[PDB]
Amino acid sequence: LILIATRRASGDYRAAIARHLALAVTAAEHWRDENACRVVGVDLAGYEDEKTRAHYFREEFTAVHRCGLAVTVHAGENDD
Amino acid sequence: MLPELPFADLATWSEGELAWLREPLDPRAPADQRWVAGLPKIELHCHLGGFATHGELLRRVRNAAENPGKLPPLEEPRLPEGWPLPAQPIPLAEYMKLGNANGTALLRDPGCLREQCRLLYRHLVDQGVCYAEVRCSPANYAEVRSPWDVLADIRAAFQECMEGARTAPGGLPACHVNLILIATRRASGDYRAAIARHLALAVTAAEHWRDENACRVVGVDLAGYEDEKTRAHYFREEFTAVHRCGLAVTVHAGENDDAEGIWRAVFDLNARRLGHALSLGQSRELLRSVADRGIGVELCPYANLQIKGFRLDGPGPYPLLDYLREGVRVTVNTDNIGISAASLTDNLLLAARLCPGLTRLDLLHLQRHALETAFCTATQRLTLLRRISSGIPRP
Amino acid sequence: LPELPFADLATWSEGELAWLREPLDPRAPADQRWVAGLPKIELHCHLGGFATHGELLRRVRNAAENPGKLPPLEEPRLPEGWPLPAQPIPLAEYMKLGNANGTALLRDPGCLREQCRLLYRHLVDQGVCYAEVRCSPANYAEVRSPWDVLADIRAAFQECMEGARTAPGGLPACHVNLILIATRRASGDYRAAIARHLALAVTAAEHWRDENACRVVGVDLAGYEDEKTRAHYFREEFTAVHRCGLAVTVHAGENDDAEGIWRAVFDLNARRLGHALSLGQSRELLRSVADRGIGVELCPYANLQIKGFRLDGPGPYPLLDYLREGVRVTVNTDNIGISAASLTDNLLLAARLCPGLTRLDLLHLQRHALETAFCTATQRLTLLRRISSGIPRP
Repeated sequence: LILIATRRASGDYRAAIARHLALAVTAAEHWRDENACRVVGVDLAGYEDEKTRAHYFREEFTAVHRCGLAVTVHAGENDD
Repeated sequence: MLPELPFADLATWSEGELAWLREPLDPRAPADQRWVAGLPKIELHCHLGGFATHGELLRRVRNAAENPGKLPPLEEPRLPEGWPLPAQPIPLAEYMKLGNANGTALLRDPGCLREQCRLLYRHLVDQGVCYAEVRCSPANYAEVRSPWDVLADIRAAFQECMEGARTAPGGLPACHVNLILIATRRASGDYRAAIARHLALAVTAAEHWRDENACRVVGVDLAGYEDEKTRAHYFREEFTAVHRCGLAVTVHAGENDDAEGIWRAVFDLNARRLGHALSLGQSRELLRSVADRGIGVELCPYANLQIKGFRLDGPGPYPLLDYLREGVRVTVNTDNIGISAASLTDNLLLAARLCPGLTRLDLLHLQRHALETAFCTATQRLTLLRRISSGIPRP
Repeated sequence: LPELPFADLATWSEGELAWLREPLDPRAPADQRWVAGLPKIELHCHLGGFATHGELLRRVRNAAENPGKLPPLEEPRLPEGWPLPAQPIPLAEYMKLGNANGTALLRDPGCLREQCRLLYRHLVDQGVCYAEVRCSPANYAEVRSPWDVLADIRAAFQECMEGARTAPGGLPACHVNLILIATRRASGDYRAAIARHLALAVTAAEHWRDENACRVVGVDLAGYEDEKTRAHYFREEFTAVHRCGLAVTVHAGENDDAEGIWRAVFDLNARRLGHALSLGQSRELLRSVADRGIGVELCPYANLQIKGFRLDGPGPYPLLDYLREGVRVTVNTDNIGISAASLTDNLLLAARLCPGLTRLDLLHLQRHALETAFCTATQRLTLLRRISSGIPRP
């Protein structure tokens, strides 16, 4: 399994995405059975806000990477 | 005729016992001791790993392990000479060592873990406390089951205790206990990962249990004194995530004071309830801000007496009265019942002795300050206020 | 019978409490006389919007110290039925209204002295016990320094309470404080104004350090939307100011939604919010605010005049909803002159914005101001004893 960021901004990114990250790392730590379905990573999706993006960026990356979960990234409408 | 009082005199009492609250509380004779025991007290600083540390209490939990003999044998680390109210302060590291019998080593099997928190509720209801926030570290208990498994086990056990004793006035709720996840302690070479794992565990748990009135995790308390001292230099981003979702940060200072760090801890981390912030007089402006902006200062007199001398009845004097005089909302708590070998009722009675001058009415303020500093929804806090607005015995 | 906010309320007999738990008719003459004597306290004023028409303006207009350049008397024509207007008016028109004073005649040092001292006498006969009038010295300064303006503003209040407030215990008249409100868009970069505004406030708080005298406490960081991001961009500055003893408030006002509330409550550590009549629709955000204890400032007449709420049955006024969950929300008047309504008018009107407002709710709404006021701990207890003197019955 892999968990995706929630749309329909409510709490914008901080409230919506932190729970998504917190759910993943808790679930990844819940099932260590290598021969069983378990959470293996996340993606970021929801992005493109004001200059506070880096603060959200530096927060989202740090927590997951310290744990060591895999990270994917989706590309929005514009693929600059 | 009546003064302001904490909660409007609970629809008044007679002139006879108005003066009774005025005189200082001397912890002598049954009359004084019996009254506090009947109070509906409230604590906010209690560790689950600091219970049943010695005596028969240890025996009951030890023999209730689901796997009968797997755990290390019986041993009770001897308490120092007159350990309740000792004559010589001891370092914190040794004090933490008095609980090797009951803790990480013992609470490994759900059979004993359920039992350990089984009689905590019995002890709390026996103490007359209505609202408590037992601290726990599920990360310390992880061999085959997840840390989430342990936390779910603890929550279910309290509900079993909470539903078994579904009594007392109101909606018959008896005593309500919440959970505060206290760090990871064991930093086996990877501390930043552990604190990241721990913080996100609460966020998932808090969202998992959003029910109206039942046991649920209400906040975290990072004890950041990391390998590089200040961990908030990197933990500022992590603390922001958990703070936005909900929960309450109740960082406890404890070691080495560092009022300069407290400034950094109180504001940047947006802490809501400081811990053993014993020394604040030398930082006059810091105390005023904490006095003005509502931030609780949890206190544990027995633990402070066991860690610091304080020379009760002739470090300086105990700052509880001074903190109360200035107006900062401070609370009396228990820390570890088993390690300190003292109940909460002992804590309050001993609190007066540490500072000659605590009137019989100040303890009401201590219970008052506990209510506002409690991590609970406002709807239930009013009900807690109503319970406090009664159930207190007129002498 | 059960617990209730103040202490002397429980002293009342059961007959009074029957009059307590019932909805108050604003049109009832007995009710109007009741709240008039009620020792209420208010938070959200604007000083500059004190006098706008009538004898109040002429009182300060002729009180100038050198009238050779005072602008003429083009008193703006207020809309028909201006208290309870026909339909909502834009904020820009609202601010434009009352242009007669502000940066028109307060620039005169003598004229400003009358304007502020006249406001104080408008308070004592209004029953207000404690006030936190908000001033913008940078606006009222062309040749003299802004610090001089704040020096005169503080001194005039002090002298207006040096003798009037004998302070023999229970009668220090009405004790007032000052909140440095951010100045509007001056001709130039607003970043310098914001920096100077905070710099002016910080040194002011440490210049009048006593408690009995009027002192500067508080500063807001709200204005427009480009400046709203600018303040968030320079959020490191807000860290310094509120560590010096200056509690920061935020005037959410327009386009507050959730981000503005989220930013204010956490990034800037705001201890009180301005017009924030949108907390209800986000549910969880309102739940978060209630637990934190952040105060909410709601001034009904301004909220009715600009937003429009069709009182006596834009959605419903959130007053009962706010008091239900428990967010500490208070009543205010915004600026007295523009709304042309005193405190007592606002209190009574709040009862008819929406069906409800029992007397306990009105006292609870009164108490939240005491809880979220920027006074010190000793001052707060002094108020609480003093506030516990409300009119019990006819």
